[PDB]
Amino acid sequence: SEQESVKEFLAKAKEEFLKKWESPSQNTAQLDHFDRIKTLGTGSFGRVMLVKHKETGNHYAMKILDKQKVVKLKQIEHTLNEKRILQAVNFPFLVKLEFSFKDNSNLYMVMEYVPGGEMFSHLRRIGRFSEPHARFYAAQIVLTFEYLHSLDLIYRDLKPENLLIDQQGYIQVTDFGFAKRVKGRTWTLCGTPEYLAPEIILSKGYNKAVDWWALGVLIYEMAAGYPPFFADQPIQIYEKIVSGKVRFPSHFSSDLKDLLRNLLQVDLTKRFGNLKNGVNDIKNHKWFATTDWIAIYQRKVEAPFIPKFKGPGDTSNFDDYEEEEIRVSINEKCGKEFTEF
Amino acid sequence: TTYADFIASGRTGRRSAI
Repeated sequence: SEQESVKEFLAKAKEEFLKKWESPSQNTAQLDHFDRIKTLGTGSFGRVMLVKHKETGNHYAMKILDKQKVVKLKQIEHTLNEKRILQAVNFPFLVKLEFSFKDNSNLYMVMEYVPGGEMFSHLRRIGRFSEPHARFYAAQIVLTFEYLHSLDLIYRDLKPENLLIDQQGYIQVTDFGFAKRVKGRTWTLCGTPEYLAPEIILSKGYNKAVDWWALGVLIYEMAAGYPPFFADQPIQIYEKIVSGKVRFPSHFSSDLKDLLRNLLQVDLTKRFGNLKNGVNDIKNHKWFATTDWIAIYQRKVEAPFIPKFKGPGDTSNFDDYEEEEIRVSINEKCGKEFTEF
Repeated sequence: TTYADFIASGRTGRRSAI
């Protein structure tokens, strides 16, 4: 039976995860093993740099966090979450953490370099994706959330800026800064305005259903070319999110609108992904009837496009950023807070 | 059009977390 095969897959994946979750890797490289090349992108907490490993010549993407800034911004526990989770997961659509380490000043997470750029860039440039193309990407996120949620993990920052396109045209999810292992509910106000579920905005307890809401926002944005709730300032976005009103482009199919209303339910107890049948309400929806879930997992479906590749170390699929010096103090900062990193 | 209203808005670039 197909359903038993999925249960067995997830049970073994949890056994594998828990071993790494309980005994995390630590201190697996050092800064002078790498030459720093160029900044690939930024987030609210730090930057990610293209680096080259001196001995092998391999390129990687290195996230750098300033320990004192993390402390000042009250992100200590979130940063410990990020690294502990990312070193423990293993999934086709999650970026691989290759090394991690810290020094007197900074924390470092060295990932596989995903060269095709952010989905964001491609989506803005082309305007919108066709429904088949949006469906190809969406299916990868559905499987990824099935995996993460089965491990008690909530992701909490889905958006095109965090979905990188690999050389086969498939997604790699990056930025686990808000990911958290939780059984039952949590309360932190975090995420990106356009993607926040109503229960986050309204300061309610919330659960994995916020990721399913965010999937609704993502699919809408991919297929429309703009988000379902947009404005010039966050507060106006929040008013629209909580209203229960959503409007769809005239070109959206019947099945797409039906799926989206089910994911964009303002009452989390009525939201797809959070009903008795869980993820299967999504996987069995008419909009996904042509999706071969195992073929997607195995990366056997033809991709909408292959990013352009001009040799190793090429960053032409990414914007340019102002560069700043990575300084390392002679004195250790915030040692006790980051002991476990 | 809704598209034109989005393209003229202030939130068409990369969006940061709150």
